[PDB]
Amino acid sequence: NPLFEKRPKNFGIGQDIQPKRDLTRFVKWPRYIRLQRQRAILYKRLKVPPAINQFTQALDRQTATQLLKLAHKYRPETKQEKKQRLLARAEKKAAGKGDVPTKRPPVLRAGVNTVTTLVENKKAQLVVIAHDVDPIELVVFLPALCRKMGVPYCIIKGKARLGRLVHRKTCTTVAFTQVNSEDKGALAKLVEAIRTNYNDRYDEIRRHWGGNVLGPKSVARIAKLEKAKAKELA
Amino acid sequence: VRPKVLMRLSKTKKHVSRAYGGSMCAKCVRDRIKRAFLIEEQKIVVKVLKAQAQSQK
Amino acid sequence: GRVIRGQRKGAGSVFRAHVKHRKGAARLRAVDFAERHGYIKGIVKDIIHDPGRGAPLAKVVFRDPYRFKKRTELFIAAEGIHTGQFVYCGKKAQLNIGNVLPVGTMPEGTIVCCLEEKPGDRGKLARASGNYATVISHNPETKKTRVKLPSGSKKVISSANRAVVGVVAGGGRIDKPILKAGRAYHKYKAKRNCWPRVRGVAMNPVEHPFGGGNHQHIGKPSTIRRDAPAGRKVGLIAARRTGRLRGT
Amino acid sequence: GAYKYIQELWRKKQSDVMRFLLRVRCWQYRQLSALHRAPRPTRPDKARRLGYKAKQGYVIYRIRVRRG
Amino acid sequence: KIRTSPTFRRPKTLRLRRQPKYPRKSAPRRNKLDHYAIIKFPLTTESAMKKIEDNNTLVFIVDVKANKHQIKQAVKKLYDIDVAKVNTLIRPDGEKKAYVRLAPDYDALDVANKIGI
RNA sequence: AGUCGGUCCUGAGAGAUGGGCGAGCGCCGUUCCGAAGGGACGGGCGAUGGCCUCCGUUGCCCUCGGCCGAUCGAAAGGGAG
RNA sequence: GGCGGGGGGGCGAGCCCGAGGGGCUCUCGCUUCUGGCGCCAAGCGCCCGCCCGGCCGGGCGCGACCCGCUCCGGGGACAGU
Ligand SMILES: [Mg+2]
Ligand SMILES: [Mg+2]
Ligand SMILES: [Mg+2]
Ligand SMILES: [Mg+2]
Ligand SMILES: [Mg+2]
Ligand SMILES: [Mg+2]
Ligand SMILES: [Mg+2]
Ligand SMILES: [Mg+2]
Ligand SMILES: [Mg+2]
Ligand SMILES: [Mg+2]
Ligand SMILES: [Mg+2]
Repeated sequence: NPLFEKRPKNFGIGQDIQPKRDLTRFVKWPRYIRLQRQRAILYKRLKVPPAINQFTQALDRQTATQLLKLAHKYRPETKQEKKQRLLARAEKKAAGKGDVPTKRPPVLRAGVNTVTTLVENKKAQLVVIAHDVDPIELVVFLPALCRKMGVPYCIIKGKARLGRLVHRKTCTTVAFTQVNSEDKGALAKLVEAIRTNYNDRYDEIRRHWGGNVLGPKSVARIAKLEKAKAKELA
Repeated sequence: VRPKVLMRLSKTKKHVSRAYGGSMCAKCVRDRIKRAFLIEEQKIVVKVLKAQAQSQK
Repeated sequence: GRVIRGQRKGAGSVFRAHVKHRKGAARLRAVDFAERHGYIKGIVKDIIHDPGRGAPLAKVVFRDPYRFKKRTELFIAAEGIHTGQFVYCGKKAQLNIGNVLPVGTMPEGTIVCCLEEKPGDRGKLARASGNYATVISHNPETKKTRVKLPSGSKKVISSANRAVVGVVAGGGRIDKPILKAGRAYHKYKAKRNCWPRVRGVAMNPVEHPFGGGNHQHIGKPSTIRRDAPAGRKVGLIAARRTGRLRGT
Repeated sequence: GAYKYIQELWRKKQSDVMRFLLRVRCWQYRQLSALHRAPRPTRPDKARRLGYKAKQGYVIYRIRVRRG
Repeated sequence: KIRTSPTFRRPKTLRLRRQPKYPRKSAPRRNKLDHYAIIKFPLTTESAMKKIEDNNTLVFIVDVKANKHQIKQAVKKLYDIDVAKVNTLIRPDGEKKAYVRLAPDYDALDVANKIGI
């Protein structure tokens, strides 16, 4: 109330000092940041071939969650219940002389070769490809192979997100092979939607030449160059 | 005396009672008073002169 | 043969610069925010003799706009400055002696010194005692600038670089005949051992390509081109003309 | 299944799909130091037919030499 | 998380105190430099008895790895006599002759009898 | 021998890691292509032990700490008595 | 260590129509008579256990505008190797 001033500093030039401002863009990062920061840029400068920008044409956010709840219930046997199954049924089949209390276990397969055999022999029905396997060689033969075989495939985001339905770090590929009773009706409701983007437009995905995008500093330079060149035209 | 001697002496045998005690030559003190006063008056005069420049112009 | 004198310079064995008592290098302010959008206030504390240089050497105080700290930097003492001047440096610095400011904001005809080759290298051209470049013939677009360096060859430089206005003090130093060997000797004793001008004729066959012979004469034509190997580029290196000058 | 396809895609190392992947990885390594650890082999076929079994004990040191 | 310093300095991360699982030489390597191997000879010469009459100053020969503190510890712990100061020299035949002046109480003559010199 | 000196400090220079080069023992190099501070007082919580009043010891957390690079280099320079 | 874009601003004449008003299109910005000082926030808007509508210590925002793909300039498919 009585005697409190306000002292306004003027933060201009050659006077009252500067504050502790943002300083995120202007900091000397270590060498491992500036590599991994320029590297994401470097895809966006060079013209990528169409065989590797199949990634970033990804399955959208609504569909993949519908696909993950589908993939959550063919989760393979973890080693605690792999332990528990073998210890259980061996005693059950010895007490009741159980010849087959198991008909067939349906599960998705994990790994590339466990997928690539099943795609070459038409043995799987939906193929889920991770986004981020950094040796990209492990990918660019898949979307032409599922094209020539006719098994529908989807490019999805998160190599760890494929790992969470397999109890492993990265998983790269999951092939839905033996569908359940209550789940084939779930499957064809998706494979319609997955052919709708990928398989039908294979002549379009064959010629996506991404990249060749400059920096917004030089892009704003050409946009200002349009204005004066439009001032030639006006 | 020598700088390493100066830990021994008392804190009257090392300075003068004035403000800017052992550092300014007592003529520069009574010139830093006159200079810091006469410039700060000119801050106020120009601020209210240029307030009047923002008034009638 | 033996290794000649001019080849022996390149190891830096006894030919390194006598560099202990030198008082610091002579550069400008590194280009920061304040100088590119305004000017900043600075006071010349005192001006010192930097031995190995005949120019006097200024020492300007400042205030750091980001940390509470005063910074002491070393300009080149251009002519006419005295201790206690308010050198005001930046882009919109008002054109006086000592106020370093870019060449695109001075008019053509401005006699400057310590201007820069390409912007942000802190002062390279026309630094020695009594030299001056003069900005002429601006280019409005394509931000460039013709400058007459103290040779006469109009270099065109990028126009974001700054030049302390005025000539370097120590103008007309060399007008004293040194006139005795000791004063020749002391000048180069503070610099470096570049003094022994022992002529290539007086020395032997081995140690210079001129020497030998029973009479002190060269015999070999002294115009040796720049297609020469090292330890052969002696005499007048690739001279496009020779003899005493005439007119220009 | 796929180690034949990795072999054949890395075989033709002059086509567009691979000449990008070779040229970026040639940029990728040159900014790193002289000797360091790639955590896992970047040609997982080619390490495997030389003796790499992907378990503990086996390290990859990506290493750089000057031509000429 | 607004980093107002234009350097990326190294983050202070956790550091563990060393905890070994097992000893690494099974036993403490005992001190072989006890209060017996320090003080070898008491000196008996002409000058080093003239010290003992008129100066209250016992004279010893001490191993060179000892110092002025351990001589004062060894002379008390063997002879029950106090030490005022020690004055050591590396003698130029190799040993460390150590002049020990005792307290003003204890007598240089009676102690000289009891060690025998 | 605390007070005589070496020790300590930097000078011209000599010298490792980072990095570069090299068939190679290694050389170049001294702030250069660098995640090169392990310290702080104070706030905070958490533990701990004394006389659990209050102190004392760490755990981590908010804040500063140009680290202008290690380290050697004078028995005539600097250096308390 | 404040870069380029987009917003802020009449204490601006700009460049025009035109009645308040319109931004067609610009200007850049809050330091020049003096050998002074300057940092570690004032002030506001808020949410807390506090005392019946009070009292003590804390937290955030704004004060210090939004977004963005290279630290900023300088070259450039040449130089170089
Ligand atoms: Mg001559
Ligand atoms: Mg001569
Ligand atoms: Mg001769
Ligand atoms: Mg010869
Ligand atoms: Mg491993
Ligand atoms: Mg004494
Ligand atoms: Mg090395
Ligand atoms: Mg070396
Ligand atoms: Mg030393
Ligand atoms: Mg001395
Ligand atoms: Mg002394």
